[PDB]
Amino acid sequence: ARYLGPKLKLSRREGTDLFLKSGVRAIDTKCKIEQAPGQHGARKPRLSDYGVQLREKQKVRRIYGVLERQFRNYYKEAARLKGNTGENLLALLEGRLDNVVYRMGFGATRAEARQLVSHKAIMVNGRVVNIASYQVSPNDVVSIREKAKKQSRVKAALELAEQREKPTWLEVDAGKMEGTFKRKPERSDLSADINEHLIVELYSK
Amino acid sequence: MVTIRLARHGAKKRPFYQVVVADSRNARNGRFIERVGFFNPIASEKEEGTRLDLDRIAHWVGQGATISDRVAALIKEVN
Amino acid sequence: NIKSAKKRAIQSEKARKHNASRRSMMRTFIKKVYAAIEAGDKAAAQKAFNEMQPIVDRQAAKGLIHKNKAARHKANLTAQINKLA
Amino acid sequence: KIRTLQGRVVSDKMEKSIVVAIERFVKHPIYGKFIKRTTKLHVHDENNECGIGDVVEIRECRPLSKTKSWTLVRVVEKA
RNA sequence: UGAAGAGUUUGAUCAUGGCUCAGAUUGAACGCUGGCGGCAGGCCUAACACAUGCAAGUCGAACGGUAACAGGAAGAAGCUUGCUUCUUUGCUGACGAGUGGCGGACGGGUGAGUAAUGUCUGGGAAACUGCCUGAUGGAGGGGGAUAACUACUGGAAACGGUAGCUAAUACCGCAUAACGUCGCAAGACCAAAGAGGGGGACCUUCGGGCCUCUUGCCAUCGGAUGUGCCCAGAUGGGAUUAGCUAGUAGGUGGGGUAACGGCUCACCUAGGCGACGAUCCCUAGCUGGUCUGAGAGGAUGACCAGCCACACUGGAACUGAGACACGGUCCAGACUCCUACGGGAGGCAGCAGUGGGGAAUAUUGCACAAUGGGCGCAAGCCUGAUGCAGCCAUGCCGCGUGUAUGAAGAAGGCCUUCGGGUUGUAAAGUACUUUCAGCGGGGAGGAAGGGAGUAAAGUUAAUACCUUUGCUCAUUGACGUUACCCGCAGAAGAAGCACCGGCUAACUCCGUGCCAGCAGCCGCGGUAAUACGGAGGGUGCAAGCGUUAAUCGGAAUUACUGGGCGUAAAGCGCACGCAGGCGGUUUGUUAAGUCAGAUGUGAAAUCCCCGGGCUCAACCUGGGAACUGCAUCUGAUACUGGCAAG
Ligand SMILES: [Mg+2]
Repeated sequence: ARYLGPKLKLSRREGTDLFLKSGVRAIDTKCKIEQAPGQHGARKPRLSDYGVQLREKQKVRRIYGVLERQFRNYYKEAARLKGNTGENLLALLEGRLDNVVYRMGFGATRAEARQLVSHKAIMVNGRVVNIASYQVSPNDVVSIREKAKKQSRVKAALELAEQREKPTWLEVDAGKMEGTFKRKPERSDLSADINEHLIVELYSK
Repeated sequence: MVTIRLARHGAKKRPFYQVVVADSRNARNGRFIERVGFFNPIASEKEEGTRLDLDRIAHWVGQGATISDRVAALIKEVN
Repeated sequence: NIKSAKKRAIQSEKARKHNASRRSMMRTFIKKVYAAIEAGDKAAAQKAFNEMQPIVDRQAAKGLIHKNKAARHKANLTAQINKLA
Repeated sequence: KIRTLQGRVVSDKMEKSIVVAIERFVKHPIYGKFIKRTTKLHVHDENNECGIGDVVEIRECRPLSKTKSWTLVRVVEKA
């Protein structure tokens, strides 16, 4: 129940790079960004009105790996909760287990950390969790269990996202097995390109 | 012939009863004069797995309601 | 159909004959009191009424037919015989 | 004493029995309008002490006849 | 804390309107594809007919009992000279049948009937209440039999009739009499039972009184709880159904039910209901709530929960605290079954199954271990209600079918303007991890009770017994070769399905040429089809996806919040008017309309907000708010409304 076969050609559809393959030279076109969505590759994408809403719903679904049954539950939960419908929807995305394990250093990509969630490795607050939507509450430690502390790839991950921005709303020990979901990630410390207007106005009918 | 038996609103293999001051001949769990108290055999330090408001049983004993076995467990399984 | 009702159902036939036969014995001492009211008599209307007053409650407390239907016959029969003579 | 339901007399062609209508307002339940609605219920009275067209005070009582379970208390209006 | 639209009449356009589409949802079936697990679901059609198993039994602590079992006694004995072969013994545990007691009137299953006192809300009195409970008081003595059985006789079975014999808490008398019934009083009348446990004394035909405890049994008054009854409001369509009704409507009377009663029978009165929709035919079980809608409003009543109605089809009742009685009786038939032809048995709208009509809806499952029920002094019995397991993607919420790196941008496929391009970092090859399934081993809780012992201030013989409290051991699960944790392989078992002209996110080529075909509307095909058929590539969704059927939404397209009518469907040809709806102008006043305040009450469960628990979520859940409601007291007089005055 996720998108398997190719990965970067989907970024060639959605314009800018989605962090599916990162850290190496594939930032600058190891797949020719904007040149080949498909057979009819570098073409004329004469856009529409419904499209610029429909691209955004499959932008942030595909940045995290969430299908359509699950992403609507995050939407319908983002109405009953107090505040902005859009901003709570990004808050409910950032509190996701896989999204935290990625940008708390662990793993090369989110799909790897998802597999590192699903292979019994991660441990939240002293508790084993192998479900990729355990939605983390603030002041909780992340932790890798003992029998998979150093296997191959853990130590080479932190260095790549350390050239990336150190986010405000989390604390992290680069030494070992210690994190803190600090407080609510605001709109300012988002990736700032995602337009929350174009999802709230999509599902509303 | 009024009784103080327990209902059953649980899941599958996860029982969670209700302390039910009801009639004898009526349903398995479908009818009660009133309801006060509840129960759980899944406590294991969840919270209080029993909370009864014992005065209302002390009311309905004064009417004459004959009491049942697993509540008769609880009145000494509470102090 | 086949059950343990034959203990109960045949007993309901035992309590059909035995009971209803004693009902006419009650109704016999009903009739002659109403006959005496119809007769115009007053003294013998006191006789069978005072005769039937144990006969009422002997089959009203425990026996055939109960629960103050028999016990209100003591009201309306007494209310008529005082209005006659 | 219940509310001492005020009413009128519609017709008396019966033997110690009358017919009473009762003025009554209501919100109409979907449109929001006040329709003056009236009912019609038989009322026991012995003396024929109210005439056709009066204004009558009524309480309930034991159900005497068929179709009639209201005794008169007093009359506040002549014909 | 909430509200989106677009396509098609015409050569074009502004309006009017329909038809169709994007959404959300189902007890769903069918097509194709299909790996797991949790929760809930599964004859909606013939309420038509049912093979076969099962779905109501219990108390020996009511009774004679002794036919079966088991312990013994006694005697005969396997003599096996003390290990056990039998019979007497109802001697006892214990118990088949029959008397007797209570319960089978609940739990269940169905929605055929019922447009209504059936349901739903808020009020009322004219009565009962088996079992549980409060207090007071009572609780003497006799008698008649009889199945069962015995011996006999009828019938083919089913079954039938006799005499013998004994019991009771079976029943029939009889003594006794209120705070009880009748009665104004005075009066009169009515009831019953033992049973175990244990022994202190004495007595004893050694049966037992005797003493004590437990516990029934009787009468009355309460308290609950359940059920009968009444009142008013609210509850489907059709006025191409407008008149209906005599036991009808009312009153004295008798008679009648537990109770008021036209509930019945004679008599008098002549009524009763109806446009605020009676009778009528058609259709339908009703509510809490589910679905949808921002809301009002709209269709729904399967599941769990409330309440009635019905047991093959029509009837009538018996018992009973309670039934007009689902696994009881009688009267008929009807099918159906059986017969020596004379006769007897039958009722799946119980769970599981067959026939059959069917688009289609499952197993001739396991256990009394849970929580509830019945019977009991308990033990225990019994329970196709419940607790569980198989069946089926029917639905919901997870979850995996690998992640890095990687181009020479590979062979390959089609496109190709033969410059190339694309699939495509995709694959290959190097790295790396085993969730789940495979396979291996240990492994929570749902279990408290019960039974056994042993202690205590119990009350009595002060230590007997029993009742209560605390302690000790042994314990007691269908599910279940459980949930969960742990061990080892090896990328290893695990990806479909529709669309690609417009609405509507995604395009190019071969084949066919108004033929084959598509399609929800607009429409496409008559030699270059971005629409038919095929191939690469793309899109959306995912263990499912499409199609059909079905309800609301878009529909301001039945509009109260939210429409219109001079020409777009639509102002009766026109008049006075009855019942209906609606008030100039000032004061007084009442308090129904309405506002306010509380107090009742709106069953719990869903919806909603903070909070707990399953490794999260569905789901289970603590408390709140809300249930927009109706009825009552207190208050308010500005509007409105009845009375009074202008
Ligand atoms: Mg256990």
